[PDB]
Amino acid sequence: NIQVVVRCRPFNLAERKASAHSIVECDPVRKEVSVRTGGLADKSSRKTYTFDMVFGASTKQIDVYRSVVCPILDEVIMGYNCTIFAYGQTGTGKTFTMEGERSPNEEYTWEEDPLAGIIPRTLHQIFEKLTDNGTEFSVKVSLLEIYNEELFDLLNPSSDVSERLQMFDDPRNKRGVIIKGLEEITVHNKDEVYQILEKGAAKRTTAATLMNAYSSRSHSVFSVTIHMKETTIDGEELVKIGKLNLVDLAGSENNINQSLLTLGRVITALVERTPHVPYRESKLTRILQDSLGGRTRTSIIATISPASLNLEETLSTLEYAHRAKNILNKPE
Ligand SMILES: Nc1ncnc2c1ncn2[C@@H]1O[C@H](COP(=O)(O)OP(=O)(O)O)[C@@H](O)[C@H]1O
Ligand SMILES: CCOC(=O)C1=C(C)NC(=S)N[C@H]1c1cccc(O)c1
Ligand SMILES: [Mg+2]
Repeated sequence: NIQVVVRCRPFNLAERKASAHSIVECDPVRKEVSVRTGGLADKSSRKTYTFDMVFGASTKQIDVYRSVVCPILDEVIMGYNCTIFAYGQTGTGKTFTMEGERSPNEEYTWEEDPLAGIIPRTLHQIFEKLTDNGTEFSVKVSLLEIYNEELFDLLNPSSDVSERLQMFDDPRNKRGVIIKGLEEITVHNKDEVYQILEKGAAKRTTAATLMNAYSSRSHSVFSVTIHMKETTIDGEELVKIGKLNLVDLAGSENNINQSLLTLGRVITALVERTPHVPYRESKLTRILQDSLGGRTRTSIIATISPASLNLEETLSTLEYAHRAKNILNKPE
């Protein structure tokens, strides 16, 4: 089964002043998420769900990485393909979890910033883990985004944010596709990571100015490919290639996101073991087909809010994530 975890965001200053009380309770020991759906103080009703891991509002970035990503990166380094999806309503922490932010007032360098998310921590760790273990390696990254079923390359420095990419089936891969023009940037060392990320961020700002609700309606796929070569004591070369897809999905809240709709239908088809799985019905599911009931080790981080105002969407997200737990994958 694929791994499904839940992360609740902490209250913001506005909610803090309103003396808001959380309707979400996370028990890491029991690995459960309990939501107050009604009831008055001394008695109420609740909805509880169990997941592989649960992270409360106070969970720090480093702990999400240690608990969820560390094991996944080790697998990527073993030469397997892995994917991590961030799913949930806009404003619940998908981007904070997948990307992170900078601590205010330049208190920390990017490498030591406690607010850094999965992407920067992962890139930094790859270089650390392969510092001198005898494995020669190269790291390449790409950032593909889907908006209104159109494809954009956020790491191409010479292309206009208006330029769309074309997708084709891979002749030498039945369930694979080729994204013509998608640029792969080589990360030569840890000291090249931040600037590369900043460039993509700058280009996304241009995208936001041009496309409506870009940050919430778009799907982003940040891919890291590690080509590795080991040489045995007898001179033989051992090759392994690991790939990690870090996906920040469009907000799940209740116009017409074909890829988001298709992702849900694919999950339903997989869990209900229906013969036909509609992978080809959206660009997102075609690109990530192997991550959904395929040979890629997949994990989903469902993000929720502690505010009573978001009760309906929170329950929807939990029900969606809990169902996804039934998806079966077959690693390499
Ligand atoms: N774990 C967290 N700790 C501190 N702040 C968080 C956390 N998660 C989310 N936030 C804050 O909550 C807001 C949620 O925004 P964001 O990450 O962009 O959500 P989304 O991508 O799901 O729309 C941001 O301002 C972010 O800084
Ligand atoms: C200009 C600020 O940029 C950022 O915060 C980030 C960018 C560009 N890209 C990603 S994936 N994550 C953010 C990030 C990167 C490194 C350390 C951090 O603490 C936060
Ligand atoms: Mg976001």
